[PDB]
Amino acid sequence: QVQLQESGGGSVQAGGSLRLSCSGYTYSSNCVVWFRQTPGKEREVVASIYTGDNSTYYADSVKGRFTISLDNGKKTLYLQMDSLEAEDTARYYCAAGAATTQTMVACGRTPGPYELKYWGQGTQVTVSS
Ligand SMILES: *[C@@H]1O[C@H](CO[C@@H]2O[C@@H](C)[C@@H](O)[C@@H](O)[C@@H]2O)[C@@H](O)[C@H](O)[C@H]1NC(C)=O
Repeated sequence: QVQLQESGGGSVQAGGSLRLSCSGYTYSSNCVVWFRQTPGKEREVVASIYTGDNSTYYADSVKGRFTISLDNGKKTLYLQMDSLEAEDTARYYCAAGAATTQTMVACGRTPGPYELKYWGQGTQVTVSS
């Protein structure tokens, strides 16, 4: 069995950049998603990638401001955050596996359902300004 692990958080001045790293996914083909937990607010999908065809879904707010990348062996997924804004301040979560078929179709394409079998605790980002 496996549990996802995250790293790369902290406090950074606006206009800065910072790399978020998720590790643990054994899947050659499955869905990996990064959420954001704005404190005392709702969960928001940041981005998703389907390892099978490397299809990428990027949330419109972070569009062109964030990048999602996978190391060789597809053993680690990085979310490189650029041009950080105070709104992005939150705790960021990584998760993978797709329980619902209709999450599976939407991964890398639409916001969709995005329901996920395995989750990790994640790390906190504070955008100083
Ligand atoms: C999927 O991509 C694999 C390599 O990842 C690519 O390069 C890294 C540096 C990241 O930028 C990542 O986002 C890129 O997709 C390939 O080894 C693999 O063959 C690709 N598979 C398919 C089906 O395209």
